Amino acid sequence: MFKHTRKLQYNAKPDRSDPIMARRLQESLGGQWGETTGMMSYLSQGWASTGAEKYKDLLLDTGTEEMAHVEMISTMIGYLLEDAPFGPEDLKRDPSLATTMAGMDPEHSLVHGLNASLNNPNGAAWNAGYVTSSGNLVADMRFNVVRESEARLQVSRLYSMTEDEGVRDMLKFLLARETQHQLQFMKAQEELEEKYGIIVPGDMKEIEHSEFSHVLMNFSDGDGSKAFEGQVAKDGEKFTYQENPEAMGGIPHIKPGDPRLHNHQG
Amino acid sequence: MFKHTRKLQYNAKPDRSDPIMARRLQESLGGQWGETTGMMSYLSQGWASTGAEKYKDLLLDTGTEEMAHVEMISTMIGYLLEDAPFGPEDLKRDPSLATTMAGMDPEHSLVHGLNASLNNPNGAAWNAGYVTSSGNLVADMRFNVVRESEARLQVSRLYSMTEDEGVRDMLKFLLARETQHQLQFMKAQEELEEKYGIIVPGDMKEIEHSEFSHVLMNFSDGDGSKAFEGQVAKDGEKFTYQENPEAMGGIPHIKPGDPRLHNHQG
Amino acid sequence: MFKHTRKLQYNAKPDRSDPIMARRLQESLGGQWGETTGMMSYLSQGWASTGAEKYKDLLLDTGTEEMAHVEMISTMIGYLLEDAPFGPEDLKRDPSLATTMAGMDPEHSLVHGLNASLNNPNGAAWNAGYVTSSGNLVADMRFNVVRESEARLQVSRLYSMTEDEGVRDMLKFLLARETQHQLQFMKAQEELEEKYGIIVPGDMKEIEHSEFSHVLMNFSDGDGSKAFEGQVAKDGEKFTYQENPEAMGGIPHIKPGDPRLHNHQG
Amino acid sequence: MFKHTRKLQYNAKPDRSDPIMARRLQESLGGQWGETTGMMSYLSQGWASTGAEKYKDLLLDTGTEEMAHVEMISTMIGYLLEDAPFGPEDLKRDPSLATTMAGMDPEHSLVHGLNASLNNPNGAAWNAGYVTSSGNLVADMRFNVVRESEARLQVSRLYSMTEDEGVRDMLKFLLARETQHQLQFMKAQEELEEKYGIIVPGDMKEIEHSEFSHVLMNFSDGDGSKAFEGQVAKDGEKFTYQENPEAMGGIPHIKPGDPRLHNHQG
Amino acid sequence: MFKHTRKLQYNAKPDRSDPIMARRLQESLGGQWGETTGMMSYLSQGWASTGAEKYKDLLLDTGTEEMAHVEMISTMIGYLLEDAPFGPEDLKRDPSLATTMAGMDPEHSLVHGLNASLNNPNGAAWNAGYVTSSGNLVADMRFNVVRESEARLQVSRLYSMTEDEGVRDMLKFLLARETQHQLQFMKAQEELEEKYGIIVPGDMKEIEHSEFSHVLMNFSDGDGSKAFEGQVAKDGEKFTYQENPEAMGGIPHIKPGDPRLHNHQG
Amino acid sequence: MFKHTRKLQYNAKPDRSDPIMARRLQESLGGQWGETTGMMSYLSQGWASTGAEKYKDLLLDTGTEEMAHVEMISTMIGYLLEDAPFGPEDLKRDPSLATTMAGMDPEHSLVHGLNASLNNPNGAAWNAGYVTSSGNLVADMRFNVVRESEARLQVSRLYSMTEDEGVRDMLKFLLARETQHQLQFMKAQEELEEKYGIIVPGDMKEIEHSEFSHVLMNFSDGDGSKAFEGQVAKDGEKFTYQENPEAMGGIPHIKPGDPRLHNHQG
Ligand SMILES: [Ca+2]
Ligand SMILES: [Ca+2]
Ligand SMILES: [Ca+2]
Ligand SMILES: [Ca+2]
Ligand SMILES: [Ca+2]
Ligand SMILES: [Ca+2]
Ligand SMILES: [Mn+3]
Ligand SMILES: [Mn+3]
Ligand SMILES: [Mn+3]
Ligand SMILES: [Mn+3]
Ligand SMILES: [Mn+3]
Ligand SMILES: [Mn+3]
Ligand SMILES: [Mn+3]
Ligand SMILES: [Mn+3]
Ligand SMILES: [Mn+3]
Ligand SMILES: [Mn+3]
Ligand SMILES: [Mn+3]
Ligand SMILES: [Mn+3]
Ligand SMILES: [O-]
Ligand SMILES: [O-]
Ligand SMILES: [O-]
Ligand SMILES: [O-]
Ligand SMILES: [O-]
Ligand SMILES: [O-]
Ligand SMILES: [O-]
Ligand SMILES: [O-]
Ligand SMILES: [O-]
Ligand SMILES: [O-]
Ligand SMILES: [O-]
Ligand SMILES: [O-]
Ligand SMILES: [O-]
Ligand SMILES: [O-]
Ligand SMILES: [O-]
Ligand SMILES: [O-]
Ligand SMILES: [O-]
Ligand SMILES: [O-]
Repeated sequence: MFKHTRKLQYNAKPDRSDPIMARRLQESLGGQWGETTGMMSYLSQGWASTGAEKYKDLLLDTGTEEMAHVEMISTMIGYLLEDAPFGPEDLKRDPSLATTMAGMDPEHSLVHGLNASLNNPNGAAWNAGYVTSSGNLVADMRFNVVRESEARLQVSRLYSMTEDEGVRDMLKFLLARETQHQLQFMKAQEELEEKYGIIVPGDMKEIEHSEFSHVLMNFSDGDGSKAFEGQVAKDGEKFTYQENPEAMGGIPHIKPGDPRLHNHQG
Repeated sequence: MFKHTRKLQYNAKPDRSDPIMARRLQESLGGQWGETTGMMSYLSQGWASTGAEKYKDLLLDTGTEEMAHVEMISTMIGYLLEDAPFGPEDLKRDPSLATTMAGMDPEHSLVHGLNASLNNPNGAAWNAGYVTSSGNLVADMRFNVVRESEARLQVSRLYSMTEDEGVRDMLKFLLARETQHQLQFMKAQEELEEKYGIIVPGDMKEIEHSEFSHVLMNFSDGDGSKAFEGQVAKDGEKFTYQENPEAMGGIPHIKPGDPRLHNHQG
Repeated sequence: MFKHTRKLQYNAKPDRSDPIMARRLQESLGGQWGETTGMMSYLSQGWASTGAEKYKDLLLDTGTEEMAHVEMISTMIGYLLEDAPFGPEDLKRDPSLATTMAGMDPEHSLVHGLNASLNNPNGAAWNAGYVTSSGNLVADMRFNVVRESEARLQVSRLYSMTEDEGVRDMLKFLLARETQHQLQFMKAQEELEEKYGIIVPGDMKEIEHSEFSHVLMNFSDGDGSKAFEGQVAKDGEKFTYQENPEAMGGIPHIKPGDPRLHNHQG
Repeated sequence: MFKHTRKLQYNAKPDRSDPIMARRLQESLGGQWGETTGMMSYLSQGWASTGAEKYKDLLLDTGTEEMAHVEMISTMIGYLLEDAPFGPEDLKRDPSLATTMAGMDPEHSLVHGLNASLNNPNGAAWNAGYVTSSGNLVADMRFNVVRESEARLQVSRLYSMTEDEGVRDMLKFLLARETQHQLQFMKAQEELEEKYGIIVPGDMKEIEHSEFSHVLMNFSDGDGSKAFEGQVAKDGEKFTYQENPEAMGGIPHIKPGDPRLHNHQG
Repeated sequence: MFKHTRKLQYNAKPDRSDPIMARRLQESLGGQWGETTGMMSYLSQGWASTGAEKYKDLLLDTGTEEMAHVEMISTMIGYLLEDAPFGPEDLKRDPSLATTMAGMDPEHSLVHGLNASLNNPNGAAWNAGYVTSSGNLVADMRFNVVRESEARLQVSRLYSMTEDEGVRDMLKFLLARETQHQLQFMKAQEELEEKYGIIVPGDMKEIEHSEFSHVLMNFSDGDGSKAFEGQVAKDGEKFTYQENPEAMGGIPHIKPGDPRLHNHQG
Repeated sequence: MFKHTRKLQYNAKPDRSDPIMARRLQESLGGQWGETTGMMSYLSQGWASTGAEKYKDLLLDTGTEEMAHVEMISTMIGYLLEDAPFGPEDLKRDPSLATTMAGMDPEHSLVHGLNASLNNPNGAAWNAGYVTSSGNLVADMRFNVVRESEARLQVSRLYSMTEDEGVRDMLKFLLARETQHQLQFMKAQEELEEKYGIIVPGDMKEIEHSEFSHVLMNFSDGDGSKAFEGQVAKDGEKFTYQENPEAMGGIPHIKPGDPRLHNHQG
């Protein structure tokens, strides 16, 4: 179960309003790699785990922390939309506001009354297709590292899209929390690989066709990938290289369907 | 530009038909972590790169290979649907087929004439929300490792959902190529991390609030995560632990909106 | 069965063109709470009803009227897009059109030839996930009241986003029809609540855990909700208040999955 | 900010496993009117409010409670999927499992390792298009009443779809919480309506075309809606009835587009 | 404006209930090429037309007709769901219904009270991404012919998925209307091609690079398309054939982006 | 299987950057009727065909060509985004860039590092709901003609949305390839109609209710469509016309559902 305090985890107040920045920050709230994706993925994985408490608790700690980041971004967006222009009266007040209006999300005013949405900057709704929880923590720890990496890259870009010290203060905190999240998930990942294997899942080595398991196949005519030839892979074996990959499966000959289907194909 | 040969990369013909397995394999064709997601992500990333040829070509080689995997899975699905039941005639010939029909995707017969769709097993259309190409290859190589990890996990599970030796032969080839892909991407990732830093992006360490960058925060009441306290993180610094994270940002108080919005909130 | 007349229900011509207003009005056509949502929801509910003709006919009457509103908004959008700027040649005649072009939906010209789409202002397609028809009219009449309330609020907001008297004339008519629809739906709601009960569905009181049915649980640390304590609910019973809600379900321990799943969780 | 305890709010363990019921319960977790829609709507509205603490705190109390319900449902799905059949070895052990297997979501095993997804029973991803937060609490409290009414209707149906006492125990608690949530939201609604008006928004009465505000228009030829004629609406004015609604807006003719659009329409 | 009559355009009552057929028929209501797609596309195009009344009226006639088909299919689904099984009590009456239950859409009972949804058989919501209205009727008439062709193909398939004479009677009516719709749209299509040209749009012949306009390029290694060489196209010119298409565009080299983006690509 | 060459099929380099045109070109990449739709539709149909090699090979040839067009568009967008403004430093250097920035897709910079997305200009993700492969090539060849028609119309419009000769050079090539694709698909369609019939599917004529197959029904009150009366349809029979379509199916009366559903409808 959860409990809430009205106090934010860290400052989320800008020095000045900026409805364009509000739109950009929707990425961190409702976007593919944003805080809702983290919260929902880590909590889902945390609830699904039946294994080591060390990782299960780490996931519940972090998914709960991400709810605090969702709260911060939502709040920051609301502050950034204060006094945003949305009608002729604003333009009569100041005609330069037409370009600001042109760059805003029309729904921030019309649908949400100058409050945050749960969409990305282009109005695309956040959706559970962005969430991963597979039951396998070697795979999902790798996902959690990527989640924090794409997120931290976006936060770093956002840092250069504003000169507001209040906004940057919040971003500086999130950058740091994302550094910690990348590190802790890499540690868990490393511990899990040591236990189960560097290849996911680590118990299928005997089953796969080993003959194709370490060959770089050159399907494009560039020469760059040839530099991997002869390098030792993480599992201790070297890569070989095939300049001209061959088709080994033959030409398919699927049986025509039942006439009740009317599959008229010539 | 691309060129095509009708010959498959590797065998994709089952020993017998199985429309239930056909529906499961739709995961690998139109699902979140399936081969289409691979093909579109790697090609997009490769086209976007202005960097070292070694990684750009690796992406284009692999994206092109995943197109061959898409073709194989589509082909396998078509074979698996040969003679599938879809109407009263079929139940007339064999009433047991009713439980088979109940587990099939009704659109396989009705919309596609017993051929593959580009949806997952539940009819959800594949979509670009599953693709990642961010411009930063340290982050995107981590994504690519995850893409092949989740995929190989699913293929490993598919292997246990059939006893068809023809189906398994194809799966054993995919497992091996996914091993190679996981390895090559891990290699690329390690080289980029060496060049740019283990935290993504690597050039923001002076900007983040350092004080919070290595603190594990205990938001859930289990003690499992305390085990990380004092461990050395991949960047050479130790993790500290905070048993009681504090709310540091205060209580928000945003300004009420203009009356033209009619934000009646008591 | 339906029949159509080319004449519109009410005026839908603006005094002047305005492609920015055309984009906003997309919300009333293809948005979450727009006219298509009302049309599809009320017709579905009316077709589903096997009950009192009073409500079934009210639903078909209103659903049919909303089709007229869809027609009117589609028409208004077309008039508002007359002579809209979309390329260099327009800028040459009037270079002040650059900001207008920047705030337009690029698809209005490119995809639709300066005609309405069935998307919202951000290009998000209208979809059936916005529709509700549950088989229970006590619940669905509450939904219908909400549909008209959110719609009338957006129309009220649109009223302040233009000074065009022709646009406003149409909005004034819509406001009035939405007043009527809110009222007719509240009347039907009221009657049904009187027949079946105020809690939906009204025949489960003996089944629920009554001990928890009138307790306000304080999950967030603000004190505002305490004001409800001791007030009389709509069912005649008073609210009680719990300042410190308790976790009564214990800690879950679900069984680890079959090894064939490769759920490696440490 | 939020904190979490591993203890569930209320019991969420079934007496026996049942993967078909697990699939139905996905409706309460990832469905249109499910607990996720509840959690996200109330928290969004709560963070958005700048109004009375009485309602802001209520929204945050309830949004936070709904996160516990999400946690319970996810856990219950987990228990219900224990030992679920997913491959040929299971059918060899017990042939009768084939129909169970046919009615399951194939992704529960293949993608999630026999854990919950954030999809509905048909694999459709939960998405933010289900959420409402408009800035107007008279409208949004009406939405909140509907959200709890549709949810409680669904939980009531689920009660008749199982005979498991452990499952029913959880449903009996949810029923009771949905009773309190419907009531408290109705209470808040009534207070807001007294302050602002029964029509949303309450301040447009002098703007709308009053002549059409209380007329029931008969667009379908059934006779049932005439029963409203002469009844007093909630605002104290009687409904009038129009048996033959008139088209007052004429026939629109919009101007053909510029030749550069190639709008060839004969 | 529209008017409704409770009478259906044609019979839509099955001889017996069949909830599996109900689910299949969801394709005709909420699917990609179903009647809602026809209805919204033809009405959108008809409202957009500024051209000849012959086509504009045809579109409005047919779009209106399609609403009658939507109503018929919704009604049919309702009848087919009469007495459908959804709980243990049903299995107590007739254990053989377990398979029927496994094949049903779980939401028909749970969400809709055994009534139609606006989704396809797999629960995917109908959406406006299925609709086309471009402003060019040479293009859109071709789309309309396709719409009716895919629909009639699906109806033909449904015909073989039931032996219920009542259901087939309805299907026989739809096949005929779809024959008429295909013919009328092909006739309008032919007339518009005569006026504007067979290539869409017809006024760009002098602009395109004519050298590549009649060349069949052989990108896959089969010899089948060589049969087109020397055949005469519908514009009177013969197809030529290139066995080895050449890459004429060079190797792209885009400029590395600004460091503020952190595009670390090695 | 596929192979790739770094060389583009044709020139894809603009003379100058233009982030607004970049946004418009996303329609051709990730939009409903764009090159991705073509690629996936033709490959899917090609893989599904079990009929004549002439058509199967044609589909695979063209599907493979469309991948080159995807590559060209992705490349052209990357060049058009070179040096695009995204933050305050840009505006400090040149304040006139504000209107450009206002019209851009915010995700081009923030998510993709000034590279292409797989979304349309409005950020709506490309999805498989755009693709058709039905198993019947008479219907699907009609689809393919439409796909190239809508695409070519959009390309023709883009031509008028820029004065850049480099961009225009690319569009001139696409226009020609789309002329060829329209023609080749119309040729195949014609051959298939000649073999199977002009109505799709061609083998259901004795089943449909013939009485209704050639009747134009006047559902909207315009007189335009009467002009089709007596004209000869493509199947050699004349159209009749019905000025007042009659409702022949009566008034539906479906049975009230089981009480366990709580369908309270009055
Ligand atoms: Ca290569
Ligand atoms: Ca903890
Ligand atoms: Ca409180
Ligand atoms: Ca009526
Ligand atoms: Ca060929
Ligand atoms: Ca007419
Ligand atoms: Mn975070
Ligand atoms: Mn984080
Ligand atoms: Mn692969
Ligand atoms: Mn791979
Ligand atoms: Mn209306
Ligand atoms: Mn209304
Ligand atoms: Mn709840
Ligand atoms: Mn609740
Ligand atoms: Mn029809
Ligand atoms: Mn039709
Ligand atoms: Mn092309
Ligand atoms: Mn083409
Ligand atoms: O995060
Ligand atoms: O974060
Ligand atoms: O974070
Ligand atoms: O693969
Ligand atoms: O692969
Ligand atoms: O792969
Ligand atoms: O309205
Ligand atoms: O309305
Ligand atoms: O409305
Ligand atoms: O609940
Ligand atoms: O609840
Ligand atoms: O709830
Ligand atoms: O039809
Ligand atoms: O039709
Ligand atoms: O149709
Ligand atoms: O093209
Ligand atoms: O093309
Ligand atoms: O194309």
